[PDB]
Amino acid sequence: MLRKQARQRRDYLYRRALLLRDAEIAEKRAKLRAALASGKPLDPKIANDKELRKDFDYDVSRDIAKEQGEIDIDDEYSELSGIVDPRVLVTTSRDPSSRLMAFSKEIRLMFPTAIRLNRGNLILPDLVMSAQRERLSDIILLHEHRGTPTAITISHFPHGPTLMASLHNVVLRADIPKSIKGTVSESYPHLIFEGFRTPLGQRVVKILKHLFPPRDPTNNAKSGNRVITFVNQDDCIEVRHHVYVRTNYNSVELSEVGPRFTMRPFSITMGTLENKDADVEWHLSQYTRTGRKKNYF
Amino acid sequence: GSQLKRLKASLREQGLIGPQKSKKQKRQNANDQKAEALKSIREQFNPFQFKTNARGPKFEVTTNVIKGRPELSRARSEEKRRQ
Amino acid sequence: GTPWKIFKNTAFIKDMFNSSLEIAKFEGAAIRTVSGIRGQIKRALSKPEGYFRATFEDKILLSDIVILKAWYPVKPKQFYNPATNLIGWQSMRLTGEIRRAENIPTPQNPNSTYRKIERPERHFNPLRVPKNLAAELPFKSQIVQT
Amino acid sequence: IEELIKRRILAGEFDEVLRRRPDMFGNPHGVRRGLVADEKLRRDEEEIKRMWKEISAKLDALSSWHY
Amino acid sequence: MSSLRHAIQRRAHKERAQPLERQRLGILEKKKDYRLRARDYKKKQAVLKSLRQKAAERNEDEFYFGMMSRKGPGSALTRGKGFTGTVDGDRGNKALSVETVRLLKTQD
Amino acid sequence: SLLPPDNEVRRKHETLLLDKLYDMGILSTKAKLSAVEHNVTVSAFARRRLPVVMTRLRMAETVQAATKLIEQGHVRVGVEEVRDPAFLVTRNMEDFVTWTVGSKIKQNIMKYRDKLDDF
RNA sequence: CGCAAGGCUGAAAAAUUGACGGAAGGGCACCACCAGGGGUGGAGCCUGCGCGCGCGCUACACUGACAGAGCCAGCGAGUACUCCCUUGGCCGAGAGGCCCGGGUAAACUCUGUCGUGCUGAGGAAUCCCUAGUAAGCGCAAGUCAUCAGCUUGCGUUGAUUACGUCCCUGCCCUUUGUACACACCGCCCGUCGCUACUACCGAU
Repeated sequence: MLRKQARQRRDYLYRRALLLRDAEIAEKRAKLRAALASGKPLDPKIANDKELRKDFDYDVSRDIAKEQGEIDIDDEYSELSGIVDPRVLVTTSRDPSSRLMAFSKEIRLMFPTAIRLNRGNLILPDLVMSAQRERLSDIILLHEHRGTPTAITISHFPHGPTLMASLHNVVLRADIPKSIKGTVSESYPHLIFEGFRTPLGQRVVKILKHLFPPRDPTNNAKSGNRVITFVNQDDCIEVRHHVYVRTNYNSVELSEVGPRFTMRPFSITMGTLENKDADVEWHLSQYTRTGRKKNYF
Repeated sequence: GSQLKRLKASLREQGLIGPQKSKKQKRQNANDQKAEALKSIREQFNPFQFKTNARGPKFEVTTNVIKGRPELSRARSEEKRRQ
Repeated sequence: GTPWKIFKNTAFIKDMFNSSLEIAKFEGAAIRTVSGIRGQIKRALSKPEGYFRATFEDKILLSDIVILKAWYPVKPKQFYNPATNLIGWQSMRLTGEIRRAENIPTPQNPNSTYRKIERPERHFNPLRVPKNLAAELPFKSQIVQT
Repeated sequence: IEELIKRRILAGEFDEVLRRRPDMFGNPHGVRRGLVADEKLRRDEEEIKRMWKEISAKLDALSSWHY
Repeated sequence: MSSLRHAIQRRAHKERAQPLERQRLGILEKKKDYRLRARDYKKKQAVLKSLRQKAAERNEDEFYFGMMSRKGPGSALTRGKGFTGTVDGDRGNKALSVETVRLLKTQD
Repeated sequence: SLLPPDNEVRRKHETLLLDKLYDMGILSTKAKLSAVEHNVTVSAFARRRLPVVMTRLRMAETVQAATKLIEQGHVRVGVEEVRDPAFLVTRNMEDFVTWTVGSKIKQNIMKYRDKLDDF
């Protein structure tokens, strides 16, 4: 099986490089299709590239289908997007403290298809092996400072990306009294996102919203009573977990039930949790001259 | 009880969410408060506005719960840091 | 300052501050080595009073010196002679004349004077592959060491 | 953030990935499984359908029924 | 330009040195020495990363014929204390037959 | 390619053809009918045959050595041995083409890595 | 450059598809029952958060002390790593370097000497936990965010008790759909909205 996962990872990276080359070509093919239906004159290299003419007559249809959005991009999520329910486990670091254990239980309650596993003495390659063995969608680590969490590592499987993010301003579920809080309602939640426009922001939105089960589309606009919000300002994505009831047609009442984070992503690696040598995709560029002026996501 | 169910129970007691009453029911009500009630409901059902201890007091002493507003305190200290 | 203990990235710096108060004033600061490595003063240390933790780009060396480049405001002095030459006036002497008058030598630092450095040709150690990796890699790239 | 949640919930636009039917490709209308010129173009489409049946048979048999 | 500056513009800036109260620790690392260190360490990390990729993507069922004519690295268990992951290389000395040893010993 | 570009059966059979060929490992991508037009190749089928795919998987040193081996009957794929050197390994069986059970080749590999388990 | 760019004005709906429930029946949950375990909460240290609160760390004796003997790990290699600051003295015109003083495991096993002796294991409450899990033990590293009052790895020793149940506490879902054979089941319930029509009541 591990042979199969290695083979698929290598073939996916090779198809990525092939898509890079073919997109460098198909930037030039699309000018030919647009100049055809319009009549505006085009560049002579485009007009006299004969191999481009043969290949264009072959492969018109995929560009048009991409324009109509009928087809999806070669991605780690478009294979199993909304067909299966992506189950996810949360663990702590090696020696968990009691507050980190309660916090992991809080976010295991936040994701409705999550299970929590104790680390104990569980070597991290055996963790990745067991996850790929039981077909888990995603894995989550947590690192405490002293009873307060500081880092998540959202890792997708079998070979997807990881997002390593630092946490601040966290308030745990397990500090308010049980007379005021209660058992959190486990329902399939809606998700709202705000501020993401770049391709990197879209990548983060995808690898975040592919941790939640897909919702039934027949009456999703009206039913459902629990929403999870991710807003970003100056690339520190802040997340709350609300549960709401709609007292009218023109007013709603909120009630904050989950933890609050302002997680700031400091790495996204194209390669899973065990692969420290995986090719990075974005990391928090500090110690440069303008790494604090530039705003990603 | 859960947060959602307790909130719905409190609003049905407050009459803000109940079934669509008839004109006869509106007459009965106009024959026979909610502001302070609703402010208490929002204060009690958004409990992360203020830092609270779960254990309660360590030693019970009887004589005659919020323990600080971190958002309000941060806004006030930031205004002082401004000025 | 001067490095005290040097890990792969983070390094503790000793002879730069006198107290955790001063460090907590200069928290989040843009420290810099002589070699060109930027870095950041991050958090005061506790057990020796005055030392701190800095996160650098790459591994700094025990021979390095950490500097912090701040800008101190200077204001001139408000002296004003009028040069009433026809009446008589006191002319303030200069630095060299003051020193030649009251017999004080000009200050100099032997740390400061320019000298020539002797750089030996920097040779590095060879590659040192760990035992388990060198045992586990396939037959095509197994190292052969007699 | 509370106001943005209120705006979204009222004018409901959630970014939830919606459960797509698993066989939208081979079954576009999703019929129930129980009790129930353009001529030149249709002829060409029938020709390609026959060609694809034949070539898929050849390709499966060449792959030795691992497909 | 290059004729629009004086010789005092062109005058080189001197390089400071390690303070004399700290000369024992070695030479003061300036920018050029730092670049030497960065190139060396990045090169070694590059080769180590390529070896890690190779050891990960090793097929466990390979079969050359050097595997019939060499002595593989084994494990710590089999090789004992003198165990480096490298395969032992042939020093060129060999086992000598008795006749040739008689001839060499007659010459000796 | 000769159908009009907007035709539903053209799109469905294009995706079907590309998926079938990529799963059978002839092509390298699954997005270019042009790659079907001048990339599908008897050389591609030949390199998807068994001895060359085990050469790429480094079972043997050369393709001649691989053919000699699997004619001697050392190489199973899945659970059944294969004696024909023309078996076409697809991209799901490339992860399963291994040696046979009591092979002298398997013993020699184990003896090289000094992990020969005689049980 | 032009349009945008002229104030009956002065802060706090849709519905033939809608609103809210009730009764029954299921399923799930160490935020539930059940059996046990372990924390925190007692004393001291301190990061943190708002004098207080938790999180870790240390100490508190039968599970003892002392002395011998034997026997076990894994991840770790950047011409790189050092805990101080000083009394003296050597060689130093001067800046320094020397020399001497002061402030690859834990464990475990076996064998003996001695005998409980300020030399006392944590209330109410509340939280967590079901197999290489709890817990004990040390070694390494310090990886652009966080972390030395610590963080993350890695190995070692490794149990008790459930592994059923919806009875309590909750959460979800059925009472519409989504598939056809055998086989079974047999019109769940309330208060209103909206719509069509019918006539009625009283002002203009």
